[PDB]
Amino acid sequence: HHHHGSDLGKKLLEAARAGQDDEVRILIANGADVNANDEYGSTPLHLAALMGHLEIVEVLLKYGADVNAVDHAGHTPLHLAAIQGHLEIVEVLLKYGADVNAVDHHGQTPLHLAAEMGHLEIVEVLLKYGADVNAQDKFGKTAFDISIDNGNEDLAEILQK
Amino acid sequence: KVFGRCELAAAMKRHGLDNYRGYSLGNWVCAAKFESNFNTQATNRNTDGSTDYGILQINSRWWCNDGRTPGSRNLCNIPCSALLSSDITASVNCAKKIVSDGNGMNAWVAWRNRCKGTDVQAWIRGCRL
Repeated sequence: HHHHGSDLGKKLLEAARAGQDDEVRILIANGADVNANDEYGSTPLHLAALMGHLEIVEVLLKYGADVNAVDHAGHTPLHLAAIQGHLEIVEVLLKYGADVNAVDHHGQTPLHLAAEMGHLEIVEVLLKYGADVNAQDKFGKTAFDISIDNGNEDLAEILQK
Repeated sequence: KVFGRCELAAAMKRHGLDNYRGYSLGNWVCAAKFESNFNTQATNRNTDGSTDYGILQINSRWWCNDGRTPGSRNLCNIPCSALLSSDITASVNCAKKIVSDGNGMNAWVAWRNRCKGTDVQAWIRGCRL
């Protein structure tokens, strides 16, 4: 049984990454392990967050996907949605209890990543949910330091609080 | 040395990586983010006795020589230590040799898992190029 759970899990990883909503729902209905991991440590939620598949993100969270699942780099689905600029996905993850200050293997939070990419609207949602502006990564950089490095004058103003 | 995103985009652009073998600039910046977090000093032990070096995590069994890896091939004909410089020239030269003959950027596990199929040009947005 856990054998079929893991087997349908692999199909679920592929369906989640490809944005196949119907296939995702069928696989979950058939008993696919919603927290299945690929070789990179990605769960179906990381892949749907990475690829911007809002409906799949919502459906995985409803069927118990671990919102704070970490891959082999220490990234949560929130880190990935923050990098990609998927605002609606960031909001759903936060609604389902995503850890706004989750730290990856380089000490970077979703705020560090949204700042690096210059995703202003994501930065504001993360700040609203308690993102730590003083959080320094493993190289001593705060989200503010990153905005300065990239010359993002809009972010520099926004991150002053 | 650890690069900033736009600083690395400008350096990679000067090193001729933009559209090299059909791969837009953003691909190379995205690969470096997930491979090393833009850290020119990154070193990571693999599962097969080899180590990946530098900003582009060049492998010590097939591409560079570290003198401590069984079955060394050294296809880039370079010591792995040359890939740990603040100057990305040696890493760029080796990446160009890897991508020319084969399956492109599929040589980079982090690129295949986190860059491929995404909007890679977001990596060069807001940069002065």
